[PDB]
Amino acid sequence: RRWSTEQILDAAAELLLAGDATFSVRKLAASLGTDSSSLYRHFRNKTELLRAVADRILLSAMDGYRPEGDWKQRLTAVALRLRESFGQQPQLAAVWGRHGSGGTGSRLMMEEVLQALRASGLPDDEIPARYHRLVILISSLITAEGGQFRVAVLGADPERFPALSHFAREIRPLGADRGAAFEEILAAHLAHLEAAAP
Amino acid sequence: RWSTEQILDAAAELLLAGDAETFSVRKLAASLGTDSSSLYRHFRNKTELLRAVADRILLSAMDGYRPEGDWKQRLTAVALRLRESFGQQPQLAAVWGRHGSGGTGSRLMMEEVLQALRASGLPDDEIPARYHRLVILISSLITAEGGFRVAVLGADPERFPALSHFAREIRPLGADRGAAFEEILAAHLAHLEAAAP
Repeated sequence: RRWSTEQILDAAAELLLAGDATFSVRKLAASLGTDSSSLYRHFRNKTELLRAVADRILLSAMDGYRPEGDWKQRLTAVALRLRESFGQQPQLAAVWGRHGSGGTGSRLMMEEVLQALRASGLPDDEIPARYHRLVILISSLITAEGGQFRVAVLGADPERFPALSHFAREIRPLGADRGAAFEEILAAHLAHLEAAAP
Repeated sequence: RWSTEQILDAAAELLLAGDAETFSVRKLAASLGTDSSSLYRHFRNKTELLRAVADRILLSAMDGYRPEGDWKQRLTAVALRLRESFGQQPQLAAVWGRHGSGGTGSRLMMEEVLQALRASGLPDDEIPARYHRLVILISSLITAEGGFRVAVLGADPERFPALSHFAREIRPLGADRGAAFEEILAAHLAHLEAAAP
């Protein structure tokens, strides 16, 4: 009568959904009918527990993934799946964006990114560095998005700030339109990789 | 009684650096012999105080700025000043990234980024969207950054044949952030150059 680490992590993922933002080791233990001291047989500590749960989110992101389309379509598909999976998991998004994860979810995601980068023709020697920048970009955008007021132009002298005064009515707040910004920034980055590929 | 200016100058001293602990309103309020809620009321709400503090970081980032070089160089110079200024202030970077900062620091930063984007030759109608994407990029990278080794300890070569090959050479996600900031920004500006007429 004891849960696997996998089962514990999956219970935690669900608890972390509906917050807010509530989650503790005590609550997790109680949901499993066990105690906090027993859970820590599974995880060195709470940040190791949270990283391990963030891995489960990668794993589900990759749920039912098939590598269709060209290398750029594949990298875009993975980036979107990751963004969607983290969409309702802001806390885990932060943990992953900071530490990454070292389990099966990370492995499946990494395997596809790396196969896609090989598919592009980029030289192998360069792939780990290309990988590193690509995942830093995707993760950084995902952590920032998940976590009205006075706008900068209001009261600005139009002679001191002509460009700002000219544009500021058309400028969107930094927190608005984040889904489109994600896709456009990602596409820009993949165009850079394509330009670098033979 | 403290005044607005006094409070923000006090917050700027707390930011100004070494030690420069992670800023907190509660620490600022204690230092000022007042209380956090009183400071929030002074500024309307907690968010507007945190934005005003973030604006001082932007004001700092822009201080002494003199444009030189081409529009890409100017955007890069601004990006690097921002990353340096927010270095020890992850919470305030996230406030900026989510809400903007609202004041003279933002005005200075925005004016220079917009001028440089006008200088790229991109059509005037696109400039606000180009701005929004670029500053989302810069702020997101900074927010994620401010807080021998591998990401994964090998991998089953049957299930993960590529990763098994590369595993030793893949660094953990948080390594080498500064270099990555510069390369990623450069790739984005290279896209803007390619799109420009």
